[PDB]
Amino acid sequence: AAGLGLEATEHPLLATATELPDGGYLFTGRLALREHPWLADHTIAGTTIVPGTAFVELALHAADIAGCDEITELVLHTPLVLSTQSSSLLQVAVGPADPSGARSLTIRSHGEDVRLWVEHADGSIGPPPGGDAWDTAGLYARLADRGFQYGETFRGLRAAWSSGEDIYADVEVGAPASSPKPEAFHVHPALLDAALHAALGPLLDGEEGLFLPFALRRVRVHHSGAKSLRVHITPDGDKSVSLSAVDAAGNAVVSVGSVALRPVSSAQLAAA
Amino acid sequence: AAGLGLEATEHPLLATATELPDGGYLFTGRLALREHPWLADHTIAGTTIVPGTAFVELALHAADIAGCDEITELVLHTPLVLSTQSSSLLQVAVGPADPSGARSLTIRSHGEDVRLWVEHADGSIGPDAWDTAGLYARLADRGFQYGETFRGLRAAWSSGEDIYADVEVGAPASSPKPEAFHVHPALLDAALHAALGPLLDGGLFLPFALRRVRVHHSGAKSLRVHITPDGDKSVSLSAVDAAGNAVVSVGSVALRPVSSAQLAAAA
Repeated sequence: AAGLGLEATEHPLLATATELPDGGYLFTGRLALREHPWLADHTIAGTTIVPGTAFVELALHAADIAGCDEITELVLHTPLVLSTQSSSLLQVAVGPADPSGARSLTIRSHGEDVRLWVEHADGSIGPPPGGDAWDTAGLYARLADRGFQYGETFRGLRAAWSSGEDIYADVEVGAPASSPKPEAFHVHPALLDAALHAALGPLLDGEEGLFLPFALRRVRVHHSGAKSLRVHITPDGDKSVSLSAVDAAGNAVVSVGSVALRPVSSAQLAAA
Repeated sequence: AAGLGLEATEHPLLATATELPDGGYLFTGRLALREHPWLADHTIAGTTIVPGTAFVELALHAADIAGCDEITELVLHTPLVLSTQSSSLLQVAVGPADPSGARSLTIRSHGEDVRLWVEHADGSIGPDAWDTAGLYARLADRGFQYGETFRGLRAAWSSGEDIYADVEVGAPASSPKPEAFHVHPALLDAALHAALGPLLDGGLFLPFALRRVRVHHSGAKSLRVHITPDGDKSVSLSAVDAAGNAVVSVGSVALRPVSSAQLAAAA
């Protein structure tokens, strides 16, 4: 990294971080399924793709290095498809600060011997009683039948109850010995994704096909490295939920103003 | 480079090139005297510093990658001091294009385990026979300690206010080949050694500002150079290669005094 004229960063998905003269930042890394076999456990209708929560994690790292408290808003566009035969240059770009302190943010990649960048995300950064217990293995079976083919690392929903319109979930990182440890991330993408698996129950209930995250608002992490979470999920309008989470000692870890889901065609994914 | 998530570039002083989402570019490289011993031959008053013409070269590479014909203006500020015990992260940043196609350019560095960037240059890009060994001896006595790679002025004549110079890269096997550069910094710098002659008769003088640098063919191995005055301590120049093809021209080069104390401060 120094050998190429750049400053290193410590993160499981990014190798470099540099502040540019205009006050913006660039982060870069190599993304290959062979170096990150845990990502193989996030497969949707036959296609292995970087989860939305991983793009969230990347933005959290940028937020942290640039001094911002919040991902204000993030929207996902074209997916990033991983396979064992391929590998991608991955980049996060952050603009300079507004007078209010807000910065644009973008995440993009391209195949190792391909020229054209593909934009996967953009957005901005700146300033339990009497509830019916769920059969979570049963939830994962039904999700699998719809195309959510979560391998061991992404089957992190251990337990769940609902009361009224709300859901409470215990999540943990599935198959620990098979990812980088959750202590190495702002929030392990499998942990945060497993927190959404519960929400998929009611949200898919009388629905045809697949629904994935496409937009998040007000993501604020208060402590990095949580290994597990107790999660309060509440509805937020149609196909949206919000959530709030403490760790096993009750310290507040992360909150999400809003996560919006949308229908995706499996054929679009096979194409990407 | 690919291993860190970046696109490589082929250049002797830069390892990477990336286009940023805003249409700007970033180039990076590591700069260590131990990997580039030819740069030890550019020493001024005891302090080894990257020559002005190397900053010009860096801009030329940026210009080329970004589709600009010309360095419109370039100004040097703090020098970049090299030593055998040190190494610098080097960075060239280019802004997005104007409607006219003009882009800002900045060059900066910082020591490998130091936090603060130092800006070395900024600007914009867009659309009678002489005894030369005698010249070098006098220049050495004043503090211009050019080693072999930078003693590239082979011959020179003046007529009227104008100067004509044959330059080559000194000690070729000890720098990267001139083919690998837009214009080998030693070649271009030797072209200025001649202009130091008349100037230093009326301390130490280095380039501080350049205007309208356009290269017409990259990779020249030697040059015949026409130098003309352009106001006081400024010259302009024009250069063809050994076959008479036009290689490079410079609207203006301004020189300024530098004190060994300023150099110690930069170190």
